[PDB]
Amino acid sequence: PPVFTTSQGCPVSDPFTTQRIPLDSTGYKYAPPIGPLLLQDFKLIDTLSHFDRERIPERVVHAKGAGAYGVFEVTDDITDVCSAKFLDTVGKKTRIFTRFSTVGGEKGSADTARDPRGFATKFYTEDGNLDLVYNNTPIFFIRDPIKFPHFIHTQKRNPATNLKDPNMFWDYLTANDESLHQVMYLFSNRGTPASYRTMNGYSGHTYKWYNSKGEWVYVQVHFIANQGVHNLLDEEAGRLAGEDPDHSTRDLWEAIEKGDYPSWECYIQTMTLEQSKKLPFSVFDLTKVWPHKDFPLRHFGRFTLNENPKNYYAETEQIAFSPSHTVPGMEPSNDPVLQSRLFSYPDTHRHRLGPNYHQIPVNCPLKSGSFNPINRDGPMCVDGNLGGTPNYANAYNCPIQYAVSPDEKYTGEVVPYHWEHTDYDYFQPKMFWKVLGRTPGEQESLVKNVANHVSAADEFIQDRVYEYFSKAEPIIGDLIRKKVQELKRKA
Amino acid sequence: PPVFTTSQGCPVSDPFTTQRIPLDSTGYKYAPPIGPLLLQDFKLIDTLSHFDRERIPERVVHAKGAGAYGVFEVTDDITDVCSAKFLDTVGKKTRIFTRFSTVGGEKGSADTARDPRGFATKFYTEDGNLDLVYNNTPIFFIRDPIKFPHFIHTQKRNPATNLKDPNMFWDYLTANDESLHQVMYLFSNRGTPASYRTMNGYSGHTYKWYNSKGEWVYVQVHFIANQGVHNLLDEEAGRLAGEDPDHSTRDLWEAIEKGDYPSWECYIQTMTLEQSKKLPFSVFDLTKVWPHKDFPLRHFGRFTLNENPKNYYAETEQIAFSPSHTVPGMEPSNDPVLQSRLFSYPDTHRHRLGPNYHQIPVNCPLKSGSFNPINRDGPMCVDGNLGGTPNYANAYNCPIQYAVKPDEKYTGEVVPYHWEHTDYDYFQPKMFWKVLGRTPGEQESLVKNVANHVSAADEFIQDRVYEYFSKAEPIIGDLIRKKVQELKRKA
Amino acid sequence: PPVFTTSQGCPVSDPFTTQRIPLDSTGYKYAPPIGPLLLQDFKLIDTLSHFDRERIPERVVHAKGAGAYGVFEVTDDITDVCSAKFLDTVGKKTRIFTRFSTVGGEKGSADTARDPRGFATKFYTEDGNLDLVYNNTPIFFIRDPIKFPHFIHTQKRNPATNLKDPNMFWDYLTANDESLHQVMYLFSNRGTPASYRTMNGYSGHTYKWYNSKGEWVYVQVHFIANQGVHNLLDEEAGRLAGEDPDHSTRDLWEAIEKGDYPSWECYIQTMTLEQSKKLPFSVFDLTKVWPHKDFPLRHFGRFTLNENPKNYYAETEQIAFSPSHTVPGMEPSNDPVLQSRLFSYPDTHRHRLGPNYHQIPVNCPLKSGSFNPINRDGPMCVDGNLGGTPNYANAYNCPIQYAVSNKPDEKYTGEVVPYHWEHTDYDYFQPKMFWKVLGRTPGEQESLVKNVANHVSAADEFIQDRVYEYFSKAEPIIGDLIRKKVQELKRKA
Amino acid sequence: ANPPVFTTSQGCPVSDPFTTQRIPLDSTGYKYAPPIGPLLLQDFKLIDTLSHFDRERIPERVVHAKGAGAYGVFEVTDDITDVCSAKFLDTVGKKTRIFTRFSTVGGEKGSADTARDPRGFATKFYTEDGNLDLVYNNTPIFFIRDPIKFPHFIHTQKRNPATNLKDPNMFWDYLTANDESLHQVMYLFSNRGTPASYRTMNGYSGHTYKWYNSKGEWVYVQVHFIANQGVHNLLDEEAGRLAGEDPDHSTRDLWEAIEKGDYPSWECYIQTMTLEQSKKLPFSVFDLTKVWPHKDFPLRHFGRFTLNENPKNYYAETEQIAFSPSHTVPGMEPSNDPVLQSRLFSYPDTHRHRLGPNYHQIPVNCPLKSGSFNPINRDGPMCVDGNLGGTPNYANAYNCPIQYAVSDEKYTGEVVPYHWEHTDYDYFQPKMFWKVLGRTPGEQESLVKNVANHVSAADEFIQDRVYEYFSKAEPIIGDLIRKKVQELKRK
Ligand code: HEM
Repeated sequence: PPVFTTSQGCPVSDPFTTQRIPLDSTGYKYAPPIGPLLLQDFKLIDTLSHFDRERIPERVVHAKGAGAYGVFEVTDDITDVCSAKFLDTVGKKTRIFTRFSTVGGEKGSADTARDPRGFATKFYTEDGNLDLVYNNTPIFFIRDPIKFPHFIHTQKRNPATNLKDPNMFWDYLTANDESLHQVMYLFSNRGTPASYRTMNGYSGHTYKWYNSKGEWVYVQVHFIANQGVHNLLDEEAGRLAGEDPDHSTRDLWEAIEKGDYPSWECYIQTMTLEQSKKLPFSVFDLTKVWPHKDFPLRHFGRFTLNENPKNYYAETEQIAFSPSHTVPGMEPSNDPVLQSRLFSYPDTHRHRLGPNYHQIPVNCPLKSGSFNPINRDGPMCVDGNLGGTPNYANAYNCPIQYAVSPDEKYTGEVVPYHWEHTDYDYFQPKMFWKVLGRTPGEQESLVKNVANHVSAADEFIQDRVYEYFSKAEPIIGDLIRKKVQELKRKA
Repeated sequence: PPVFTTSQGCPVSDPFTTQRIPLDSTGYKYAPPIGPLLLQDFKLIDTLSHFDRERIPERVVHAKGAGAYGVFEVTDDITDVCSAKFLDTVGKKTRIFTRFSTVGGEKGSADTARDPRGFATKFYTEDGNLDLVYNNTPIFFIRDPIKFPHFIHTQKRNPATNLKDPNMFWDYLTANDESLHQVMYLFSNRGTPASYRTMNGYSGHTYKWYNSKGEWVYVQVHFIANQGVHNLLDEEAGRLAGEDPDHSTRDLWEAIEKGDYPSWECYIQTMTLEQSKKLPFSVFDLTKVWPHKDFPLRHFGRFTLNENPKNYYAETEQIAFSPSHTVPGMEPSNDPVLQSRLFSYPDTHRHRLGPNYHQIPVNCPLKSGSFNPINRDGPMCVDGNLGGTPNYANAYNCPIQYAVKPDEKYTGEVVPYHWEHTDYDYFQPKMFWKVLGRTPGEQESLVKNVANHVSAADEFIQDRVYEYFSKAEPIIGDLIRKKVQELKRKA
Repeated sequence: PPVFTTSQGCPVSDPFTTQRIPLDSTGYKYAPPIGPLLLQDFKLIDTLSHFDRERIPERVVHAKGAGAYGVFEVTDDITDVCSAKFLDTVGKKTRIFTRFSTVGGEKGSADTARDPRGFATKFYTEDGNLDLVYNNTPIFFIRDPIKFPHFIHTQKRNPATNLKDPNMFWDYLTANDESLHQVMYLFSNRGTPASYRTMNGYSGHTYKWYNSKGEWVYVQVHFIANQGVHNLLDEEAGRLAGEDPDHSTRDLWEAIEKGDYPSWECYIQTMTLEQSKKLPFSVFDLTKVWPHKDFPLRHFGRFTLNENPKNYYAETEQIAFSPSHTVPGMEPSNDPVLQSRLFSYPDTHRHRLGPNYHQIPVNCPLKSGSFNPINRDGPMCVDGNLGGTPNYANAYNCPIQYAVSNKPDEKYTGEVVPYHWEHTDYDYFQPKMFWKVLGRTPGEQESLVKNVANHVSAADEFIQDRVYEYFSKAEPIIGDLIRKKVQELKRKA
Repeated sequence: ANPPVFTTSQGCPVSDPFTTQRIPLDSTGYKYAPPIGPLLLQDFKLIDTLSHFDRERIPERVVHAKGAGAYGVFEVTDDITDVCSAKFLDTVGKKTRIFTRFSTVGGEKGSADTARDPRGFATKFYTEDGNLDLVYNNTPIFFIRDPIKFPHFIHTQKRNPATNLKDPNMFWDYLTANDESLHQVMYLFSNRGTPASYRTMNGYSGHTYKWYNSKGEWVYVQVHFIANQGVHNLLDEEAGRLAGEDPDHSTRDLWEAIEKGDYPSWECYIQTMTLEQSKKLPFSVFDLTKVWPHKDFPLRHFGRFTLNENPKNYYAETEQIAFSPSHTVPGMEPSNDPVLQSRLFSYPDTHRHRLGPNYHQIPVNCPLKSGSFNPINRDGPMCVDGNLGGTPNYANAYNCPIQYAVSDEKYTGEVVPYHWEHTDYDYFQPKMFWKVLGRTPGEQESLVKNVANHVSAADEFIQDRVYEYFSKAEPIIGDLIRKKVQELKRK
């Protein structure tokens, strides 16, 4: 056994006693020793005041989540595409942490609420930590970075009531066409995954990979579930929201405690700069996919999730990912949404966790060290602050090693831009309508789902939603209208 | 009509554009102007970095809640008991704010979860802000202050899984007998109110009120709903949690907008020092009630809630109550739980909100000013910091006016105490069993509710639970074991 | 009379009393009522716990400073150069706040320390707050943004000792040539001004100003003290440093309380894009000035400082400036140092003061309001959070106005390039000229030598040697004169 | 790997410490054409290093902001187990690792080491029974004996709320209105207010504490640490010149002495006093303005300590170290000294703000020699210690056996508000102090010289009050200060 102590190592005799000077007991039928509590009762203050400070801000988005440790293995040679050390040589293994999450829901909300799902993985490489911060859909609601807070605002609560507002929700989406593609995924049954074990991961954005000769290619990354894609119907997700809000969390934890380790197979699509020039859409458009016919998937690795964390708060809660955490061989593209993400994530980490959040164990570059003599001091500096090491570069008395050193071309002035709609923007949602209804029940599900949601909205706004979905296939607005009034008929 | 600006007031022409230098477009079939985002895009960084910082910590407890403004009225003369200015003269109106809450649930959790409910009221008087930080039960789970974090921890999530753990839950309560009284409430249908409009508020603790002669008396405050006490059945509460996790929030906001303003009538129980000496229990025991036959309720006022906040975060989320915020005429008793609360609430405020949280509007002493020249500086000092006023008392150049009988008596040494069980502790739980089953279904409900929750616990711990309830009435344990078996049979 | 209360408005009878239960007095020749302090003593805990939290971090740089309110007046029509609202019409007056500062010293350090001086002024205009964050020199130590923390670190304290380290100090400067120009200023007597009233302000950087047709010109801004430029000698500065560390602060506060209000006349230098293409140096180089011969100053305004703050902490300490706080008519240039500043200052403010620091009175846009429905919540939200105004643009139930929206601008060609400014022979030319400019005044040149010599005599020999080489890059005699005087200083031990 | 590789905070290798990414302006037409353009959001190296620079600073301590530290060894040299059961005092020859911080009081971070102030003398002992802080001053007494006066006192010692200048009016207005300061002020104005170095001053517990022997018999104590380097002071003039020449003089003195191996050391003594002996005294053991006379209570030698090791990083160790008088071990308790009593609360409270909620996880602050085990205290910001993984967060958890280490004054009356009231004896000891100086030539004139220079900047009316005040100790003093006040006014 060990000895129960205060935060400073002073042993404690009883966990439950507090100091008091008792009232005089003369006259009392019942006289337990009661009196005012004392400032000197250190055990009391020291435990209370720590209790008082247990909480940190939840993430602005993706607040609700579960995570696990595991292993990534390189299974094919792709060194002709990508020079990254963790991909160096076949059969090489890298430790990973993956956090799954919903989007809008706050910390106590339901695992089975309707949302995209977050799929973020930290790779502890010899070249630093690489964060693959992916969603469970290959596309997204926006392609203008600054629209994010607007969008996310209308996904959450009314500033006054603190209730979800169907009016906001649809006012935003219908006013911004480009959201159509992702909204259709959201209201399809894909919006309601059974478990994290049964969903895919997609980079969404295009990134840029470099081989060791300095030749680069556009890439899109797919992680595909060896457990297969299974989804829930609205009724079922709804019931589970009430019976078990932590369903997915529980699912993933138990799977792992049993030995039923879920795993994913990892592919990429690649494309050259010349190839990109001939497309009807931009590689920088987060609302688009690369058709599988024209750009096939190339296998490169897999990963398996096999180890639960030891304490949830310390690891799952405090872990911090950013797309700007990358390694040599992988750069980000000019996808403007991704570009802004490069700044946000570290910025928000500094607020949610604190200036030195990389010093928290899960966030440490465990496989490679770090040596950054220029970043010093700041709150809660626990890593030794490099002792006496000089804090500027080329110090006479500290020799440091630096690593060995066509691309895209730019023309024009500095220009303000908001992505402008063209005809092709409706084409990909059109095809997705066709992709559903290659399965019985899928099209009818979308309609029934969009309809239950939209029926609480005011009429003038329901109308705009019909118009909106009809931009994909005219039948959809009609079918949704037809279902909305069936629901109103009942009561 | 307003003009859309930066945080610094500079006007903005388009809310959606961001600055880039575009890629050369020779050869592209589709050529939108895309390029890397720039540091100089102030509108971009300004709105993102703020977005990155929207969240503050949720309250360690009572995180999930709803609030409203109202009016309190003095309806009878109680100046013989209490000298407080806001009870001065009959007919006197005081503006209030009330926040209702559940206890253990985090911010996205369900309104209709089984819990006590918080009932906290801020009174803006001529003598300062008075916080009556009440529960919807006249008792509580604990009477030793330092047990609170232990208790609350077992009420929440497992350190490793982040799941609720029925093992913890019952392992704590059964190990700590004194919880039995409150747990019987919690598992009665009273653990599940229909709305906040249909519940009572109770001071729980005993306070001390003083009249203008300096004569004091122990008090217990009752707030009784003019809307009557209505509860939900477990089946319903579980459904509501799934269909509408914001049921109680919506209920309150809608009532008020409709003009169905809820109200409560206010009563006190009073008791002299002499009287207290003759009781089989302590006035300082939070697990005890004052029987109504022995100490009758005296009406003194009513309050009505009639005004929704304008911004939920700014008012309802940022408001800070503390039992140590009192006025002349009301002091705290030696109730050691209450004692410890006097420290915690301001302590936690300084962490949740910030050192100067009393400068946030809802938290201001609106009716009376403040003038506290010793309290200066600190982060986010927004109230002017008293300009040039000297910052010590009896400064030569700053003249200040200050405000213009037998009390309790103490003897002995400083003594460490943990409240020790006596036979009477089980007596009041016994009576509550008799109080239930004066209504058909109440008793069977308690058993049903305790059995459903406990069936997921391991056998050895189910066993302790039976023991535990039987300490109130022997049939109860046996009835729970009966239903536990029945439920296990089906599965 | 006002009534002494707690933070919560409860009246307090005695400022000095604390609650206790007394020890039994029996047997005591002296028995004052003493006992353990109580948790329920709210007056105690409330005032102590606030006292516990009085401090916030100091600025990473320019920590030590003094501020005042004033008035800016447009005195000439420059609407042909700049469309900014506060420069609209002749005679227009704008409320300002200026904060003067030293660079490297911490909060307790001396006002008469050798350092550049900061000169930051916040203008409350009808189109938002404009910060003109200037120094007292038209140039600076660096022209590569990311070098700043390196440079600053070496100006400050050794990671182990917490002492200044003359080895670091010179190690950095000497390894980075471009600092020579500004280092010469620093060690001439201009690194030691007499007061803040007797120094000039310069934009340092090149900015871009736009008239209402959309025609833009590169600018450099000059604030010239009507009280003239007066400097101290080393020995005087050092003595004052021991006698009155707050010399400059006192001086400014007293001048204004007398009515001896200090003032500055404002000029600009302008230059067209076409003119810039012909120069031997870059408009984007913070280590260069624009010769007065070729680009003459144009007078446009004046400001006077005439009002002390009411509470120093609340106003001088908490005020936050940022070069990215600008108004229509004025944009930053591609000066990479300036560029990085655009990000830094608001970033640091969020740390030093907090997420919602603009809500602090001095930092508010007082003359124009603000309406930014996208920015909500965050810690210490005190401005009402816009009540129930929808928090997204083009909300169906919230009608909004935007400001009314061209000519040839700068043009860009190439790939994304990593660049660290590379030395050319012209970099030494302007330091060479500054040696000639000193020595048109007796004693100026010999001062720089003495000042560099006394500082560098605590450095190890091997590093002293690099310093002579360094100054000798401007004019050879300077190393030799410094080596000579360092050796004659060593002579005594 | 040696030489170390230069990386970002996340471990990614960097090629050049000084480069930043841009897209260059077109160079056609330029006589000089370096590649200049707008900086980019994607430049991680830039944002990463700037944003951390932006956050280097934390609040300085409210008082004692200017300091220097070193590590050393304390040795038990005598048997005092009849007085104190403290483990680190257990057996003769036992060595304990300590860290000591020396500081001035009111000065801020950039201020002079040789300013006139008391000097702090704080030492952390890492014992097997937890961390012990002996938070001492270089004088055996202090300015106040009423706790809540501290902020008033400290405010007037510092800067004017409007000017930010020191205000001699304030300074003395406070001191003269509060008589009990006279004793300490004499110390302060004697040459002892200006030590030559930290090596050449003593440390004194100031307060009375209570030590327990293993039988549980206690005794009041006072601790003295006496410099083996002797007590050497400076003259005001010297103190003022050094202030300009070398504001870091004491820091440099300490560092250099240690680096040379001229380790400074202190011998440790205690005075003891029984409860009964305390009853017969003309003053209280609880009065910090009082010393125990050496004739009646002789010093008993018990140990020594030596400071032999400079810190590796100043910020990480010296700056972030946190001491509190409430950090104690078994065998040592605090007394009822009300100033000490309030200090028990203050120091932890301030720590949580200066450093943060989990400051005890910072290395220098860890109980290094004893572990800790406090399963109740979890989560909270920058939680870096592993948060005890899966260990239950409540006591007497069915699934986690814990061990609890196994183990006077009397009180009578009501709760009473007290401000200590002046009696005739208060002036007596300052009177003795005047006699103690002037046993050495130049000491009495000095005090006079020093008080005069400081006071000659105050307004006349307040100078008068200062004369009266010193005269309360000995009438000549007032008149001698008035005398040298003019000798100065006439030079
Ligand atoms: C009511 C009276 C006092 C109060 C409320 C008080 C409070 C404080 C506070 C808030 C700090 C800053 C600590 C930190 O920021 O980590 C501090 C530091 C300090 N105090 Fe006091 N103090 C009082 C009197 C005293 C006395 C009587 C002594 C001498 C016995 C003393 C010695 C020190 C020392 C040496 C430090 C700095 C320790 C370090 O370097 O961390 N103080 N005190």
